[PDB]
Amino acid sequence: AVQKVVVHPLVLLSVVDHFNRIGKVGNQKRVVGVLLGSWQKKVLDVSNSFAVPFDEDDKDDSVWFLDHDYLENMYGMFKKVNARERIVGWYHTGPKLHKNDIAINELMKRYCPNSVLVIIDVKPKDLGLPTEAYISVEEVHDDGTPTSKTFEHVTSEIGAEEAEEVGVEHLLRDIKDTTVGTLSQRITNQV
Amino acid sequence: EQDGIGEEVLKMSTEEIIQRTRLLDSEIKIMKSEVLRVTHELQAMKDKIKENSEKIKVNKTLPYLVSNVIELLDVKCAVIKTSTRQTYFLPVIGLVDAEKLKP
Amino acid sequence: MVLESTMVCVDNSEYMRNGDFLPTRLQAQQDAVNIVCHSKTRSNPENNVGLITLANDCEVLTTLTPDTGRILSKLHTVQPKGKITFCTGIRVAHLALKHRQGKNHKMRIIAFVGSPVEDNEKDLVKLAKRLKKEKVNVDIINFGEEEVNTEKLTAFVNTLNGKDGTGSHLVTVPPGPSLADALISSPILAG
Amino acid sequence: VPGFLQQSQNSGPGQPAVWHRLEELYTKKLWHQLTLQVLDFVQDPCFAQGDGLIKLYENFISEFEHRVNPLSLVEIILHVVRQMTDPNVALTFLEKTREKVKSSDEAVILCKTAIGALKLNIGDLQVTKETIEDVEEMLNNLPGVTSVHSRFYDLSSKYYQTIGNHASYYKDALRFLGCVDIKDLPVSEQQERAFTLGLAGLLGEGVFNFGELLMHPVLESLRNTDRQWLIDTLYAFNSGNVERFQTLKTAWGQQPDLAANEAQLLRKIQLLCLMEMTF
Amino acid sequence: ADPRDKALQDYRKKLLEHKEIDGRLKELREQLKELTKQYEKSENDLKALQSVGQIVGEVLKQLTEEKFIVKATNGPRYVVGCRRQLDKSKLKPGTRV
Amino acid sequence: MQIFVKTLTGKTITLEVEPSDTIENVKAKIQDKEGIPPDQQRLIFAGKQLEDGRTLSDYNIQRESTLHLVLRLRGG
Amino acid sequence: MQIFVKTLTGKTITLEVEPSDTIENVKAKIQDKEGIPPDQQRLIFAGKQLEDGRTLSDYNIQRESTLHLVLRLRGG
Amino acid sequence: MQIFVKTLTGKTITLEVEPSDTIENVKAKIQDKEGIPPDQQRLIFAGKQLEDGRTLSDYNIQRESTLHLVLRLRGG
Repeated sequence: AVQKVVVHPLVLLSVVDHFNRIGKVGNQKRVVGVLLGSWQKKVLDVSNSFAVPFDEDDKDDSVWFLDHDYLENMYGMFKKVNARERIVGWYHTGPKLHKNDIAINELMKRYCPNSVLVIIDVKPKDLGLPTEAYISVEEVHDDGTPTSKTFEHVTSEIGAEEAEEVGVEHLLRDIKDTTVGTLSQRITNQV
Repeated sequence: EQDGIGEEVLKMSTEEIIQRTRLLDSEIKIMKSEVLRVTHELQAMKDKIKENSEKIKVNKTLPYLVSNVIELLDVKCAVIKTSTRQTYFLPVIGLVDAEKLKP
Repeated sequence: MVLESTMVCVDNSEYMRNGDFLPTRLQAQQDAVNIVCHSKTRSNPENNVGLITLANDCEVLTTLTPDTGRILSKLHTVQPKGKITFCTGIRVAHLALKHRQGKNHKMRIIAFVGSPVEDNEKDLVKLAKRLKKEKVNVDIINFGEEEVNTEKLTAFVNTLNGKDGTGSHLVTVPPGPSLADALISSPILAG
Repeated sequence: VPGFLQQSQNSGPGQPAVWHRLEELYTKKLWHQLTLQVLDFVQDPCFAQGDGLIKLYENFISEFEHRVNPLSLVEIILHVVRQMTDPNVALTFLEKTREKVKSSDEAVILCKTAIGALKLNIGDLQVTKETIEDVEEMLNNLPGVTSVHSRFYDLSSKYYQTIGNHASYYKDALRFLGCVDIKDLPVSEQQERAFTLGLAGLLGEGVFNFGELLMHPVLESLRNTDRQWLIDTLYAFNSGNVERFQTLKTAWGQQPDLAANEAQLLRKIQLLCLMEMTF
Repeated sequence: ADPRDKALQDYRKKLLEHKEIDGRLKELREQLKELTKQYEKSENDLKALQSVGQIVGEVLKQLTEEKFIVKATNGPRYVVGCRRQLDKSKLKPGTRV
Repeated sequence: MQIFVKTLTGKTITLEVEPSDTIENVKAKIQDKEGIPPDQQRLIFAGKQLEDGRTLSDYNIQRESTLHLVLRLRGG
Repeated sequence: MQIFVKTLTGKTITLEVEPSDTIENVKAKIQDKEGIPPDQQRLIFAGKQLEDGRTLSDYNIQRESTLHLVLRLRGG
Repeated sequence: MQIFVKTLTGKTITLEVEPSDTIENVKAKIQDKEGIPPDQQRLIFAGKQLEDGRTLSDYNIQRESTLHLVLRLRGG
């Protein structure tokens, strides 16, 4: 079980890169990849990711094609460079959960028993946070109807670390806002 | 044994039949499945062993610094003074058996 | 000599439990797969093969690779409990062909049809025309139930290639002693 | 052996056909079709007293066709076993078939349910309970809904039919319904299952709901004719109106339990009327 | 010759082969387990390889709720903070750190 | 649907295509009659940079349009 | 018992073995007497190729059988 | 015998050799054509690092073979 996930900026930026570049291979609505990370205690920290070739069909949810061998090879190379990260889960984009997703989950749950799914919404929206995190569990469902497998939400937050925030703060220097604000920042918040 | 051979396998042919069934099924299933499975498991783990050993070979470069462990603690951790006259804690000993080390 | 990538597409439906052939249908299919994959490898050292299973939905149990031994090692432990489904198997085979590394390679799908099949011709013809426009070769082996589906397959292969098309073979066999002996001559003929 | 069918066709229907066709399937070695057809033929309403001989033929085929889907073998064996009436030899036979069939464990669950079912008929606490608990663990670790679930829940409902556990029975019967197909059962069976469920809930220790129950289709359907006072009183609780001149009628209708436990039912409806009036 | 004698003899031969393959399986299993223990030793070494070492010193006085004055064995003294979840109550003057 | 490709050498070449096609198909036709490797082809339309992964209709290309081919000289 | 190992180089070698021997043992004897290690080589019998998990008696190999040796990996 | 040497920058360089040639001779050819010291070149074929003691008749190379070159990069 998990009580919260902490996501670093680097993964967010790499996901934007993936979504922009994919046009080089063939038009698709969404993209998919692995998340690497680590466990402290019931809190999960994500810190890297990489692409994986994926294909889909727009109507039939019985048809799709991930790829085992690319995944295993790339994880081998990444492990040869560094050893403290391990497989933790996966991500896809697109704004709404697709029926298909559980069928993917029960695949790569084999590579990590506690596979957690993070949805990152690459194109903007005004109201709030960009990402969502979900975990898969069966249920009693009712007084009496068939048990099944679905996701439940888990609370999500965006983290930072030393020498990742410095680059961010440098990139964001041109546009800045008051640290505390004097009735010009608190009043906006209420709106 | 002689009791089963005589009173059953000879006289009660159905017991020979059940012997045949059990022997055939168990023999073929276990031999094929376990021999194939274990042989490929062994090959894979041998190769991964080889890669890890290659990784450890490089880091053992020649230049070393003579040092003496002053104290040892379990929480596996050691306090070293080194002949440059420096003192360092460390939380993990590394490429030697922590049970083999002693003050 | 031609550079092409080949997918073998094999059945583990429940009918394979039976035993008209000498040991069982499975073992026969194993020997057939062995012979064909060795043929397609030996004919050209850079080509590659992959393996797909149709029963109870399509499992892409090996991504396209030039290594042959993995295919054999993986092919075992197919315990026949599935029911057939033809169309989704073909669709996912096309989908996986869409992502060759060496996009100079030609496109081939080889399928073993060892079971009765239920389908509507109005779907099959449309799949056929899709592969027409996409220029995909198809090769089929019957063995078992000629009466049930011989006409459907005749129509499929006929529409898919013709009008001086290649004449992609459609093999059929009596319940003779061996698969290999018939399979040898007509579909495969290296050089 | 191979003459067994030609001479045996004199028993039951299909004399030139089903026996000859069985021989044809046997000689073709199309093991699958043969298994289908034997399972089908056992269903025939003929008394099928020739259990031992046809079982001898079953052993002859299975002696190496047993690579077949074992579950079908288990269920046809169950259809054979129900024929005979000596319990003890039946138990030995079941233990033998359980020890031989051991790969697909759902067959093991099914067999265990049959063993417990036969055992309960003569004495329950010692064996049955323990076999229910011995089976529930394995059932959990199965991915799908499967098929054995119905039978198992039927067993556990019968075991909890020792009336004092009303409430527990109330849940498990529902689980059974949560596993059968669209109700396509004998109408009398359906309506009497719904009747017993109604009563078992109505006395139940822990149950206050009476909202969801009224929607379950079997109850709303199979009692819109005769014995509607039960639906009437079930609504009476749902609304919470205290006046129940109807349980007096139920006393004559259902003297068992509902005539003795009247005080408890009165107390339930009493406190149940608060949750309405405050709402 | 006789069905019972042929069945007996082939039964004994088949059982002999049964025990032979069982021996093969047992020795394979044991050797594999030993290899797994070698593997886990190698992996423990690989993850240990990334440690860093640390300076040993002593806390002088405490200065403010988050600032401490500390001194190395033979280096200069320093002004430093104290880590998350570190139970500062233990940080009596003179303690080893 | 004919389309005119212009090179830096001054040559204009006319290719007949259909609106269903995709840029990699056009580059394959170039490799056909130009012989320059498709990886060594870069295509600009009205200042935009075309992708090998997409359809002609994604760029609203109409009949008889001009596309410019540019080579890559990093191999110097 | 003798087996003709033929390589694609036209070399013929006589091997005396017993049918109970597993493939790994036959490869071991090959390595011992030839020098060629077992991993760089594969064996074929009328298209049937062998594996450690199968005995020599499986596949129906007989006395004086012809075997094809095909090397694997690049040059040493 | 004509061969192709690729590199990480996309540079491609044809070269003519004979299978009697030893590897260090090839590195000498690279040096004289490009202008790079023999120490700094490292050579890869099919995923194996090549070695000086061997001819191209060893490693069973054929013409039109794609080799890769990588630099001895260092820092300090």
